[PDB]
Amino acid sequence: KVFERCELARTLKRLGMDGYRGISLANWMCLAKWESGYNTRATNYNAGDRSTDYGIFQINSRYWCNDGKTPGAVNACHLSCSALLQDNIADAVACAKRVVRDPQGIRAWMAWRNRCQNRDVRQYVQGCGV
Repeated sequence: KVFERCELARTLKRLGMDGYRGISLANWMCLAKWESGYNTRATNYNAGDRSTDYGIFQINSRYWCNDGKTPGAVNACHLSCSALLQDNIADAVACAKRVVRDPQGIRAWMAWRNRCQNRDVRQYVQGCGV
């Protein structure tokens, strides 16, 4: 599914994302926006290293989930990458939380650094009632 801005913001807040490891809701919203456009079906193959990005946060199969086809990958979230493709984002959110429990935090996703870091991100949650 493709979430509408405010619908996603409320869902994320309900799932415990606001301030998780000090990351504001607007940062998660900015990330989800730039990673997939709020699309839980989004997939991206990386021909250069044979891994795929799955879901709304485009979590990588080489490190976070298992798709069985990625060369010498790991499964930190201990989830099938298929779970990262459900309309229900609870599993994806749980994985995004695991990802930020590492030292880098939300800096783990390079697009966040490029499109979100040190910017005014209030616009992603304005009017949403969050």
